[PDB]
Formats: sequence, structure tokens, C-alpha cells
Amino acid sequence: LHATPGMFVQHSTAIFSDRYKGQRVLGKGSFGEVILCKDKITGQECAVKVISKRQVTDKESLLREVQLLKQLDHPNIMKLYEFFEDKGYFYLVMEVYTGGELFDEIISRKRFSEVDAARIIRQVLSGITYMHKNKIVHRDLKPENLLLESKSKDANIRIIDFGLSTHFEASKKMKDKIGTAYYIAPEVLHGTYDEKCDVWSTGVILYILLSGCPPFNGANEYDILKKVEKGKYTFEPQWKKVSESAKDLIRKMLTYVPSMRISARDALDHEWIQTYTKEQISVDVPSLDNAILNIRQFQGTQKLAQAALLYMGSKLTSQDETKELTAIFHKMDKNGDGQLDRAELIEGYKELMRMKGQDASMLDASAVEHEVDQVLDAVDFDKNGYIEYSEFVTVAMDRKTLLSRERLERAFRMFDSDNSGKISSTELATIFGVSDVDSETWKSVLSEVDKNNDGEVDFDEFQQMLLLCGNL
Ligand SMILES: Nc1ncnc2c1ncn2[C@@H]1O[C@H](COP(=O)(O)OP(=O)(O)NP(=O)(O)O)[C@@H](O)[C@H]1O
Ligand SMILES: [Ca+2]
Ligand SMILES: [Ca+2]
Ligand SMILES: [Ca+2]
Ligand SMILES: [Ca+2]
Repeated sequence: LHATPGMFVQHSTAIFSDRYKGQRVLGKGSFGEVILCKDKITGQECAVKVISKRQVTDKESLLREVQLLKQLDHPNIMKLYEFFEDKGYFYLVMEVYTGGELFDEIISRKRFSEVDAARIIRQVLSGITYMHKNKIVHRDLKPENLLLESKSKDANIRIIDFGLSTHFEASKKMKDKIGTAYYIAPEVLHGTYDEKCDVWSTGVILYILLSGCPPFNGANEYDILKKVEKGKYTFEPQWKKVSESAKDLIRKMLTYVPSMRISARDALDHEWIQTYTKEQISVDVPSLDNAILNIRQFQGTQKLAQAALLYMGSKLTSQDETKELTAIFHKMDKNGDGQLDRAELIEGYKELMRMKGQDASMLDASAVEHEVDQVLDAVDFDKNGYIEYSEFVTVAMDRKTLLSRERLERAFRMFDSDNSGKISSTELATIFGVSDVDSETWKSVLSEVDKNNDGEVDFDEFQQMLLLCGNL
């Protein structure tokens, strides 16, 4: 029973209009197709893409895209909350990003300084390192598909639009000639390729950030593709002030032969990306102490509670609500790939001890390793060996703060699929995407939670489960 944020995406049995209220339109696309909506229960704002069935094989491709978004949890990848379908429409309910496309920043300035470009490309590369590690290739990276989270000058980047994305395998190469002319890798046009195609597109973006201009240009799509296919580019007047390090990274990402082209991971490790700032994220002792405290108290959580907390943490908390936790996550993620590993958690504990002025030799040699092994197992909801962003936020967040009245109510209705007012073992099975929950799993829920002995969990019991007979 692996819990992931993606298991909640298509799980509601409710109709869209019973969960969301439309406000204003959003974006610069066809009018009314993306709408800012409010969650009727929590008040959470979201961006809804409404697709008419008149406008979509196409149904299959939309579903594939939803399936891919359900498998990705990363601070630089768009978050999908929910997906609804009715007789007339599909509704893609997404986290709202209000800073506009990177494309619009580009066309409103001459070019980016190296430091501003490095911050952007570092985030893109974190996103794609993570994607590639999860066997997913984007295939349409470009500035139109990179949204800034807000208008704040320090807004993060989110990779959007997975409409061309697919899984890839080591054994079988990809063949579909798919992409956008300025950004598409030559081997994609030749028709045999792998995930290095995303690295090339990111190299094109970087070249544009630093110069203002595409490396392969021309009067029309046909002319652009002819330059792309040859692969010849030049650093031809702005380039005189650009550092040798920046050029070196571009040379490596626009390396023509794909077997010789740098990987996303190695590009994330490039000296230009690694050393563009020495500024440290500010995290005070009390916030880190509290986060660690919360994480280490999580062992022993039963399966209904676990799924309910992950739902609330991964779907019902905004960026504003999780500011402090997000900073701690990025500080602990030493290799900047947007996932926490065993070695990174170990270092996080040693960091905390140093910060608190604790003497580390007062513990057994492997005390920290033993701690992290227990903690990691417990907090790794999908058991893939990493702490993803949403797993981290869920567990590290102050529990009383997470368990608001509205979040509790939303979470209960999400589990109670038939609206009977009680959660059954079979509703537990369905949320985890399995046929049946075994007797031991359900019995361990009931022995703690089923206070009236009826074999199901009502709203009262569900609140008490999470809150000392708490009820909001
Ligand atoms: N999660 C989001 N939050 C806020 N705005 C978004 C989000 N996703 C897309 N938009 C914007 O809504 C507009 C249309 O979105 P989308 O439906 O993705 O466009 P499209 O059909 O792919 N072609 P285009 O709209 O020209 O990019 C664009 O301005 C997007 O930037
Ligand atoms: Ca990491
Ligand atoms: Ca995990
Ligand atoms: Ca029920
Ligand atoms: Ca009961």
C-alpha cells in the first residue's frame, strides 16, 4: 500500500461544480479556457483548464498527460490537484502560478544577466533531472512552458504542459518527431532519440536567456529546422561579456552527438550552475528543530491516517502556508535535485546538532544513521527510497496547523466516496488503488479509531483519529 499524491487526483466521485466555484479568467490563451476557481470547502484558489469534449486518441493523450502528472512531485514541476470528467467536459484543476510565462520576461528585456539565468536554468535542470530519473521525458521545453509562481522577483519556475511528454526506456528508443522548432533536438528530427533531447532544449533556452536570441533562427519553421538539423551555432556581440563557464555549459548541452551530450544530472552539477551564488537559505534553529521533531514522531501512523495526512499535505496546502518548510527542504537538498535522500537527511541531522551546539561525539558512531533509517522508512509514503517534497511537507508541518476544520472536512469527503457518512475498508482499498485491504490493515485502523464498534469510520471518529477526541 504505497501512498502518493497522484492517487488522489481522479479519486473524487463528486461533480466539478460541487467542489469549485469559478471567479475570473486566467492567462493569455483562448478566452475562458483557463479559469481561477475557489475550492468551495477550503477557499483554496486554483487554475482550472476546461476542455470541451468537442475539442478532444485525443482523450487517450489527455489521460496519458494526467497519468504522467500523477507520477511527478517536485518543487519545479506543475502540481495537478484533480481531474474531473462529465458528459460535456474535462476539468484539469491545477496549482495556480501568477507570474506569467518566462517567454514574457524574455520579450520584455534585452537579455538576462548570468546570475538571473543560472537561477532559472538551475530550476529547469532540477525538474528534468528528477523527471529523467523517473523515466519521463518532457519533449516540449521552451519559455512558454515555464511559468513563474508569482510576480515576486524571486518567484520560482514551474515546468508546465506535459501534452508531449512520455515514459522512456533504456532498451527502446523514441521515434516521434515532436517539439517546437527553435528548441527541438536534431536527433528528434532524424527520428531516433532518448531523454537527452530535453537537455538540448534547455541549452537552447539558456542561449536565449543570455543573448536574447535563438541559436538556430530563420524566416520560418522550415528554415529554422534546416539550421537545427545541421546543428551549427556560434557565439557571434553580447557574447564578449559572457563568462567562459556559461559558454562551456551551453557547448555541452548543445553537443550535437547525443551520446556525447551532457546529462541533466551532470548539467545540474556543472560549475556554472553550482557556483553562481554562495548565498545560504536562512533557516533558524527553532524551525529546523520543529521539522525534525515532527518527522521523527511520525513512525507508527496507521494506513487511513497516513493517506488522509498525505492528501491534506499534498493537495490542500498552498505555497504561502508552507514557506518555512519549503526553505528547509531546499536547504537540506544538497544536490538540488528536489528529492531528499538518506545521505541528505543524515547531513540535516548533523546540521541541526551543530546549530544547537550539541556535542555529536556524545552519541554512538552510527546513532544518526540508525535514526535516519527509521525516520526514512516511516516518512517515505511510497517507499521509493526518497523523501519527495509533498511527503516532507506533510510530515514536517505543525500537525494542529495542517488539521484545519476545512481540511478535515475535505479529506473526509474525499475518502467517503459513496457519501454514506462512514469510511469503509473498501473505500480505503480504492483510494490506495487496490482491490481489497487485508484484514490486519483494517483491524489496526479499527482498534485505534472505531469507538462505536461498527466496523467503519465516521466523521467524528476520523477527526478524533487525527486530532484527544478533537472535533472542529
Ligand atoms: N497552472 C497555471 N496557472 C496559471 N496560469 C496558467 C496555468 N497553466 C496555464 N496557464 C495559462 O493559461 C493560458 C493558456 O493555458 P494553456 O491551456 O496551457 O495554453 P495552450 O492551450 O497550451 N496554448 P497557450 O495558451 O498559447 O500556451 C496561458 O497563458 C498559460 O500561461
Ligand atoms: Ca537531493
Ligand atoms: Ca518517497
Ligand atoms: Ca462510505
Ligand atoms: Ca465507527
